[PDB]
Amino acid sequence: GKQALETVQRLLPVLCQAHGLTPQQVVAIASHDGGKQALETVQRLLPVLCQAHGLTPEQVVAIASHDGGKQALETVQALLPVLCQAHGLTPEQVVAIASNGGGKQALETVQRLLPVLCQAHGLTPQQVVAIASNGGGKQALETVQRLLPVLCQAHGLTPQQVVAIASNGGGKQALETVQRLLPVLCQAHGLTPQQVVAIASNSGGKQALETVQRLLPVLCQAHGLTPQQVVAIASNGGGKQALETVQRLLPVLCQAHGLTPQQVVAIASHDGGKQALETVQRLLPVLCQAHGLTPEQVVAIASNGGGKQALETVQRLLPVLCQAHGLTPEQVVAIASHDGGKQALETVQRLLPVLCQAHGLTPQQVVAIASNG
Repeated sequence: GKQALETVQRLLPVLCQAHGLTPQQVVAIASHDGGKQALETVQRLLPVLCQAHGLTPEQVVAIASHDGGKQALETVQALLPVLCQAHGLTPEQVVAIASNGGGKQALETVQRLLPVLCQAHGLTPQQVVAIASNGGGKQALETVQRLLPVLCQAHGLTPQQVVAIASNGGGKQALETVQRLLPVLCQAHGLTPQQVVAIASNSGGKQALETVQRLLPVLCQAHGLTPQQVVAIASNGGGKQALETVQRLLPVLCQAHGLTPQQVVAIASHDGGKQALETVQRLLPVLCQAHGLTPEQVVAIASNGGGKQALETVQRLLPVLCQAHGLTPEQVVAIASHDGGKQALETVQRLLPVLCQAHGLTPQQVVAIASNG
């Protein structure tokens, strides 16, 4: 406490000078139970681990920066060489296992269960690394060991599926939630195991599956959409929120913008679907009123990866493109309406005035070229 502060005064200067730490990195380390010893340990181990296994000081800091920093660093030192050699791990992988807290125990557990899990269930070191590399990897590994056989017999899940469920924030929780909710989602709600797996396989599988559980009957009966569609929405990162915003925005968009739920689904069914859907609400009126677009075209634009950014740049570029190069909004829409329409519109802006001046190409020709994958 008082000694943790004195030690920071003592070591801050030399750790920043001699190893390139920042005061912030130093504070991150001191700001845990037993910050004094944590700091002293970084000081004496950092050069060693850098020289013996090529750990950057950034990697060392990331290990020290959680409760039990001293114990986790010591354990990396004792175990990195053997883990790397015995199971083919990179130092990088060993650093990921250690840098979430309960580092010491996470590494030791990986040491214990790795050959086991790999032989019993046909797992890969890389898979057991992934399962261990988030907050709760020790618990997560035991739960995989425990539930792996349960889920693969009861519900026909594969190890790859189990691994995918256990490898994000909260592996233990996600696995147990799949175990509890799988039968229910399928038999009461008309899902398949594969779909339950897809929803679960993301940062926040637990809440995602829970949100799906509650919004499924509402969204299906009220807006006529199917489970396949609900799963498609929920099966991307940020799925829960995506579904949640579909529920509040579907009605508004359908009634006020004459969108159909089929389209709303398409918008939401990609990464950034939540922000894409949101952006559609914000920009659709301006696009229709000032830039010559129909809601239908607005949908087509939003209905790809990064629809939000694509709409935003259609709004940005359409005026220039029409005024200065004689494009129609139709033409703009045709360019923006493909995977990477955004950058495709950006390069159309760049090249148009140079191609239609040296090769008398017509704007129509450029458009024809740019309107593809």
